[PDB]
Amino acid sequence: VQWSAEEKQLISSLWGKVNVAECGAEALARLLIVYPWTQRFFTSFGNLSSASAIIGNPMVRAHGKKVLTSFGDAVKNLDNIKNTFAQLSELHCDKLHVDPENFRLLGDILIIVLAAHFAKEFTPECQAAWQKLVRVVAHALARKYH
Amino acid sequence: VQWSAEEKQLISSLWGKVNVAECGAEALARLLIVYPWTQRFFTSFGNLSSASAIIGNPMVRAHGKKVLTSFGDAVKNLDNIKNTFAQLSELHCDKLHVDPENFRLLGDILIIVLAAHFAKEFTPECQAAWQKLVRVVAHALARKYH
Amino acid sequence: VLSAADKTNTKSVFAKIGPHAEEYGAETLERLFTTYPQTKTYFPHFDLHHGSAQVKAHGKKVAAALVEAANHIDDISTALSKLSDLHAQKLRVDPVNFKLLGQCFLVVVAIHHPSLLTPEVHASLDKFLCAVANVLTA
Amino acid sequence: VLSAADKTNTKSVFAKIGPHAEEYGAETLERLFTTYPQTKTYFPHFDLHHGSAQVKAHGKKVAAALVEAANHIDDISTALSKLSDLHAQKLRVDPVNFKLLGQCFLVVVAIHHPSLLTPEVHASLDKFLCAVANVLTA
Ligand code: HEM
Ligand code: HEM
Ligand code: HEM
Ligand code: HEM
Repeated sequence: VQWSAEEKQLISSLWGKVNVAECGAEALARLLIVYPWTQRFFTSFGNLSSASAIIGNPMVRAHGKKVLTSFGDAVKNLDNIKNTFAQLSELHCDKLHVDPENFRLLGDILIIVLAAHFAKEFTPECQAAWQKLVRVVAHALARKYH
Repeated sequence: VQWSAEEKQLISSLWGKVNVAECGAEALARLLIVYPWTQRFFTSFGNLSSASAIIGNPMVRAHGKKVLTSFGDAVKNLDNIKNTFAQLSELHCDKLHVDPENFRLLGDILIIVLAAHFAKEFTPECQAAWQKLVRVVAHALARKYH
Repeated sequence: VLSAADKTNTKSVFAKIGPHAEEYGAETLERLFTTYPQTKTYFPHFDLHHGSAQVKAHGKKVAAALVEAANHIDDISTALSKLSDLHAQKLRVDPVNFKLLGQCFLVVVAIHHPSLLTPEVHASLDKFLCAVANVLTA
Repeated sequence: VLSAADKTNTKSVFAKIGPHAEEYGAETLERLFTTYPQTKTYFPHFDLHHGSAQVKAHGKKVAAALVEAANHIDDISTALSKLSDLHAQKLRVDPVNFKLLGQCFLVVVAIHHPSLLTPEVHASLDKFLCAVANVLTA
């Protein structure tokens, strides 16, 4: 992938304004609730027995923060995404056997979380740039599946 | 990507028994018939009005042969797949805008066609090697999206 | 299928966005063509520049189709009768683009209506967009 | 929905393969586990070796459920009741895997009855497999 100057500006600028803990918790709660088969991977987190429980579950919240911190580590180093995610690829693929289609699903959810968070600042160009990012991170994460 | 000796042998052995013209034609005919939105990329091929029209359309047959021949180039250099398909990746992604999901649908159909042509010799393990191959060809072709 | 709760959730989002359907239809396509440029090739007979009368005119129709599906949500196949031949048989729209358009629609709602798409309501609206996709690609 | 052509096509293949449905279910699952090993995680407590008695016993039931759904092609949903909570609620089967299993069933029909699986019949069976899938993930 090749990043334009425009794209890097849109991505870093908005990242700088993200509340990670909030958007992380939103993103993971939504993964589990919009796509409930993904709960299979997170049974160790405790009470997942309703939407309110998923949303109030302290492990979902913590885990969410770490996922979106992970995306920040792409944002910080946009030309070395493949390597930034190499151990994560092994974890998700070689050990967890999370199908890659779920990485796409998480990214789409993150776009919608950001939309809600930023309103009109989340311009079309900005959405374009952030979709490319989640798509490039999804690809880096599927690398050791292949 | 890594190939075991078992896989390498199952691939080069089966390949040297594949009638390319016939299997190629049939694969591409199947793609156009099972997934018909694929027909929109081939309007210059004339009459795709029906399953019969598609199967005996001579542009479909000649182009099928060429598609499968392309796979033959993958078999003849399994370690050089990325580089071997670079030019075809540009065609499909930058000029034609074929969604990469279509590459895996054509992969699935070729396997079904190899299955029909090889009967009980298309053993589960033979299916696994060819699955792995059609997957790496699809990935090599998608390389310009990423 | 769409559960009772799903139909209530989707009717409830459409009640709130309904007065702006037309402007959200437009924005949805603008975002579709910008975020996923490969989708432009379906509209080569449109001027596809920001603020085009064709894009705005078309957005209005797409949002209206969604409003009608939401209004007759018990039977979306029948309500969206005439759009299925067009998308599936004539336009030969790759099924993957339906999620893209749906994804762009939810970004528009989220932008304008924070706290409307709770996780649950998001889940319901996802199932609604999917059932609509399924009708258009059949 | 599945067309009337689709239903006649899927009925014809089941009519032809019915005497062999059991062995073809076993073969399907073996292909699934070999070709797509990540599916083996759903069966942590099965003997999954080539030939295993237990993959055979399970195969027989999978094929039997495909045979019921084909028989009741107009109401597959009620046909396959409490296969759906099993697969969607208890086991949480990722939707993408139904596609993998379908692909392994199609190879199996192709192997044993290649003249039955014309491209049109393959299309009908593909749509049928998606509908069984859509019931079991609901
Ligand atoms: C696509 C972008 C994704 C990113 C960037 C990501 C990131 C991460 C990170 C950073 C960790 C380790 C966190 C830690 O060390 O505490 C992790 C673990 C994990 N991820 Fe992901 N993930 C992604 C997608 C997914 C999806 C779609 C699933 C499943 C649907 C998933 C399931 C898991 C599971 C089960 C763990 C181990 C959690 C535990 O039990 O502690 N990941 N991921
Ligand atoms: C992943 C497996 C595929 C391989 C290995 C492959 C390979 C090839 C080859 C060798 C050509 C010949 C270039 C030429 O001489 O014109 C070609 C062209 C083309 N391919 Fe593919 N292809 C694949 C999948 C697809 C799919 C899934 C589609 C669309 C559904 C597609 C659409 C086309 C089109 C429209 C052309 C241009 C035909 C023309 O007008 O000349 N390809 N591809
Ligand atoms: C998922 C929700 C969608 C809805 C509700 C929808 C609805 C509509 C409606 C109401 C029309 C107007 C019919 C007419 O007056 O001729 C239309 C036409 C059209 N749609 Fe869609 N559509 C959807 C998805 C898509 C997608 C994903 C694409 C392609 C990426 C697409 C491409 C087109 C095109 C090219 C036309 C004809 C435009 C024209 O030339 O007037 N649609 N659709
Ligand atoms: C055509 C699609 C499918 C059909 C018709 C089907 C049918 C069945 C049947 C008949 C049973 C046994 C229920 C019982 O004995 O009471 C079963 C159980 C099961 N299914 Fe499926 N299934 C399908 C797809 C899948 C897929 C794709 C997976 C996983 C990737 C899966 C995973 C399982 C598991 C783990 C069990 C329980 C095994 C056990 O522990 O005994 N199924 N299914």
